[PDB]
Amino acid sequence: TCPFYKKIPGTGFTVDAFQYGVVEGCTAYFLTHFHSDHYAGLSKHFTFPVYCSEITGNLLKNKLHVQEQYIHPLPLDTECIVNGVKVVLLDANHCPGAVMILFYLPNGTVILHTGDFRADPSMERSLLADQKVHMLYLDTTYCSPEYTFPSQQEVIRFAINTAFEAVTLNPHALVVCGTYSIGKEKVFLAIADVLGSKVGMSQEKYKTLQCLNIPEINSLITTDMCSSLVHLLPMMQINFKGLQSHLKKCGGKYNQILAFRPTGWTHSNKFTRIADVIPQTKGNISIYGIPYSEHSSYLEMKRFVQWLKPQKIIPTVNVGTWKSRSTMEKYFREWKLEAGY
Ligand code: NI
Repeated sequence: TCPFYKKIPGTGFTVDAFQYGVVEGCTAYFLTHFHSDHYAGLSKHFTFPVYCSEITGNLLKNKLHVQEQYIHPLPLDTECIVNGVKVVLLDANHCPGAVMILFYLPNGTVILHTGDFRADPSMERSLLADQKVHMLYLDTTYCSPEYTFPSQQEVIRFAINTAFEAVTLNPHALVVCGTYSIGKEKVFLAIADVLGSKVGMSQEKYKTLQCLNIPEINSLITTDMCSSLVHLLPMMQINFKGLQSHLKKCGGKYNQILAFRPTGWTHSNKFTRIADVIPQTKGNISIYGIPYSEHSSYLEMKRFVQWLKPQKIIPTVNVGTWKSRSTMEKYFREWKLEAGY
């Protein structure tokens, strides 16, 4: 049964609630972004409206094969009417096509649903700046003060240098990057770009990227592996046994892989900086973990919420245990008491 934190009061709207069957009363199903926890349940056999970004639309049409009529894409940053309710989609700074949704209720209540987001100061000068938000449905993935990580730009800086160093030291080395969903495309695109290459990948991954409205994408990616010295592999595959395997397949064209595993937070964030990172090494295969996050750090989230001063906050992540719920409320109270809302 669809939980109360996927439902928008005073509408027939639900958010990311595609895995329960028909939800009684639901006229419209919003999808914040194309990640499988959020879309779980969609298929070619959905015959209710889906509202989503253009980019999310493309992924629904081409990867899940939903029929063009049931996908309603909306532009961003545009006041739009949806069954006589004003809504706005805003960039979530998560993965490609990811949105937050502003709901303007008939009664005068205004609700923000973040989806998955990485909060940023640029959102404080968006349409959000213009009016009071009473309710906040919040991505709480990293709602705990241990959760720090560097900026995306810091990480991209690191990766670019590492890659360029080695390739200039040994020109028969291969860069590999792990991946399992959309998100984090800048890792492999920045590397490829410093190396004078396209990125090579499987046909299914190429198809996924061709939906994302990346500009000049045809000049950045290919399905021809042999021609490319930045490759993408399934994240499962980024280990010694699976890389060794892959080092064979290229057929004596490279003598060293330098792989990057973009990860979320890991406990080595608690003791080690980004400039002081190392990889695991079994012979000629070195695997970097690099903490490129597409979710708010604790401090980023804290700041966004303290600027927003919502009358009420409803968590969408880590809501499955009473301990997490109780812990999170404690942080929301401190924030509100510090900030005087
Ligand atoms: Ni996500």
